[PDB]
Amino acid sequence: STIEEQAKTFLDKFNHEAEDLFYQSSLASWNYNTNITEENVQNMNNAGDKWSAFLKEQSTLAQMYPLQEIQNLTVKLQLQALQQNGSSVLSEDKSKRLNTILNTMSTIYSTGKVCNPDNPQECLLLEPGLNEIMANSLDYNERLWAWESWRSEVGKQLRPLYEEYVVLKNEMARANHYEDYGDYWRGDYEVNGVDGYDYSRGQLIEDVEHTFEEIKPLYEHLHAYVRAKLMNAYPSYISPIGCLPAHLLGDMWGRFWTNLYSLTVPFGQKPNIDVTDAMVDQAWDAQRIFKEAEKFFVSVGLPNMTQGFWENSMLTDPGNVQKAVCHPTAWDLGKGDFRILMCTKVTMDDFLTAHHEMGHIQYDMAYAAQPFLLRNGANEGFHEAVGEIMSLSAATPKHLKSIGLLSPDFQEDNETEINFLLKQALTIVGTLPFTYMLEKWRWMVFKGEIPKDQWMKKWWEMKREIVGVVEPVPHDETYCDPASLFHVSNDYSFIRYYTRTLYQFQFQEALCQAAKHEGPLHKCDISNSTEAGQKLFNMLRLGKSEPWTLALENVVGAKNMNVRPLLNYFEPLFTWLKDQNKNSFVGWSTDWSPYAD
Amino acid sequence: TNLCPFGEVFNATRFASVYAWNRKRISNCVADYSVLYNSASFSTFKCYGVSPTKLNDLCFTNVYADSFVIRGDEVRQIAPGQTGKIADYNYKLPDDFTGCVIAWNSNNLDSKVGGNYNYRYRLFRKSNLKPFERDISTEIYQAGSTPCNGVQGFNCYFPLQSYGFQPTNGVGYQPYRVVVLSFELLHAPATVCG
Ligand SMILES: *[C@@H]1O[C@H](CO)[C@@H](O)[C@H](O)[C@H]1NC(C)=O
Ligand SMILES: *[C@@H]1O[C@H](CO)[C@@H](O)[C@H](O)[C@H]1NC(C)=O
Ligand SMILES: *[C@@H]1O[C@H](CO)[C@@H](O)[C@H](O)[C@H]1NC(C)=O
Ligand SMILES: *[C@@H]1O[C@H](CO)[C@@H](O)[C@H](O)[C@H]1NC(C)=O
Ligand SMILES: *[C@@H]1O[C@H](CO)[C@@H](O)[C@H](O)[C@H]1NC(C)=O
Ligand SMILES: [Zn+2]
Repeated sequence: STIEEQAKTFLDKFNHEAEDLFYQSSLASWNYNTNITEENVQNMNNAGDKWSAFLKEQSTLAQMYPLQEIQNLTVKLQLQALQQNGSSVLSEDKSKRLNTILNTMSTIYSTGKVCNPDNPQECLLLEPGLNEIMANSLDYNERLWAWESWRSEVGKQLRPLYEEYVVLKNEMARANHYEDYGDYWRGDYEVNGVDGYDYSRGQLIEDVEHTFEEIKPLYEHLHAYVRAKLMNAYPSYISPIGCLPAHLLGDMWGRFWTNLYSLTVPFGQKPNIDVTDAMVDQAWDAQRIFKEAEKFFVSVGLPNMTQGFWENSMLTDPGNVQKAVCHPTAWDLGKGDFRILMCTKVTMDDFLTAHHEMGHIQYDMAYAAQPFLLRNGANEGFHEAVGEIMSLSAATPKHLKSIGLLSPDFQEDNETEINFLLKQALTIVGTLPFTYMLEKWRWMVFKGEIPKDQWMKKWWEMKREIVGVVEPVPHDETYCDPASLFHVSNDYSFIRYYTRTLYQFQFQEALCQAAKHEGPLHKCDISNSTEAGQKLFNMLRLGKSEPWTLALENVVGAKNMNVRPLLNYFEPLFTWLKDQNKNSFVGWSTDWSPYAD
Repeated sequence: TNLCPFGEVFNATRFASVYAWNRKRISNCVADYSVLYNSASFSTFKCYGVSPTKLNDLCFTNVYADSFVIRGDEVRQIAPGQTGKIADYNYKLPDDFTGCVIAWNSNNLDSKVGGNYNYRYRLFRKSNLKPFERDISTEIYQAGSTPCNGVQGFNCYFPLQSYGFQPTNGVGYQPYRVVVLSFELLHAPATVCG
């Protein structure tokens, strides 16, 4: 009778047609990943275009139904993500120019190699080659050699491609009625239609800039300690009052500082917690690993693995018969099919990663009852964050003594907690200023606040001021440094990694308080507590069917994203660093550079 | 001196799609319901209005065997007083229904690699089905006031939709062959007993 009845009829027709094609497209990528052959490429290409042409065909019909006359919110949200036409709005000529530039940068990133002038016949790629040199080498020049050469060759190739990439993505968003293309990425956090929960696309920038102001007290002392320890290993090449060199940060881009934990460890004579030597003597295999992981989610009340899971999933590298990518990915193929692809080795890290990839599966099985278009994370940052809180539960000394890995007589004290937090402080806190820096840079480029010639000039002004990192060698406008990074040239919005941090500690303080924990938060374990699982499962099943501001209020009891749990989690570390930093200079100036003497 | 032929009803290789659901009249024989219950090869076996131990010795003049194939999570939609797509638009049991419900896992047979599309179900119909009504009409569904004229298009949909079954699907998805038995007493004498 009305447009409402027609819409509910269309969206019902769309759901049962989508499961069949979307399952085909994901299963084809599965058969591509586990078994890599030319025959599997066409199977992924055909099934990938059939799904690409399906959403392209449905979007034409979906725009017929106006969103104005539909009062039902759950129906209104389904058409919202469906009626956005994406790249199809551009002309057919620029349509191929966009995918060409995207496919060109993807090959340059993967096939980009560095070649030493000494023996031009031998060259090295980034992975594994350059990633191993940056991490394990203590030499100044060797670390600088991989830092300059990677951005020298790759930077010259991607820059003329990237300048055209900015113009193309703008004309796409301008026809979508967005102020710029940066607003299109921020459109995931957009909330409208509910009184008091409305969260504007532009409120994100004002909120992130506010939340990052309170992390600086934690990060500046985290920087002053790392600069103090590495100063002994590099007396001439690191200034005490200046910013850290870029290539000394432990890897290529300085994203994760975990590699510095070896030199920056607070206490060397205290034993580090590792379950590796305990697992080898117990001779566990891939089967028993996830059974301990499946046993975890049963203790909180979440449902366990399906019987078809263990049969259809490939949990190990199937020998030399077929080649496969070992990058861990949690696959949701729909139709109640869930698979985890991992190359299993015996380590403490894989066991901690084991809960992560299984954490996503616990999240996907929860909203599986939701309709198709509503199957996703509530925002783009929850889906990754739910897997992170599970890894924090398995890294506590309480849980490792529960399943029998670590000896019961292991003696905890003040020196053990500080050693554990600093590892988590390098990974979790160390990546926040870099992420906020990268996003704030993109957002000013797409908006137009930065002219094309000031890109590299404004970049290293953000490097020095925000993150306190100075370039070891100056770069002119010919190089583009950020383009060489994975997420920059692959067209993936990188703000996900900042929000998952602020969300994981809110869940951590909310779920542990539901478990009635006593004492500091980093010693918390959600095992055996059924209250925590029920409070978490309330959000897990909702998916994106409800606004993320509403679903967040259930779990953490707050409508806004706040950093207060973060400083509460590292509160033991922050109190210890202030005493160690009283003899060290806190802060950095942007005027110093290694190449100016 | 004959056993009711449930052998061909349950062990048949091919059943009907839920809209095609096949009715088979059973009369003038003696049925053993204990071999059904005591087999323990059935996933879900429930009776309504009569106990399985009571129907073992008892006499009903008419026994209808309604067999079809539906999805796992949709089996709970077969019962008196239920809603959903299968209940309203496909196969509808009355509230007074006196019969039993039988379901077992067909995944080893019906589902095949790459999916089996021959199993179909009616996703849209203008109204709800009255108890025990088979409507096989393929006529185009009309969502709005726009004339369909038997061609698909905008606000006109083809009501029959197929279930993809692939052996790798999740268990709830995986096909179950459901056989609904009905029992009544009418003016005719009862030739069927224990
Ligand atoms: C992988 O694919 C190749 C060719 O596509 C095939 O010969 C081989 O048997 C496959 N491996 C497995 C384990 O199925
Ligand atoms: C929207 O429609 C769905 C399905 O028809 C229904 O479950 C939901 O309650 C409706 N929402 C409102 C606010 O009426
Ligand atoms: C998963 O849980 C169900 C019920 O909680 C149980 O029947 C099943 O055996 C469990 N899975 C395994 C592999 O034991
Ligand atoms: C959870 O309970 C089981 C059974 O009581 C016990 O074996 C295990 O150690 C407990 N784990 C924790 C972390 O308390
Ligand atoms: C179907 O065949 C099996 C195999 O012998 C048998 O046990 C079963 O009784 C048969 N079905 C019926 C309804 O008799
Ligand atoms: Zn993940």
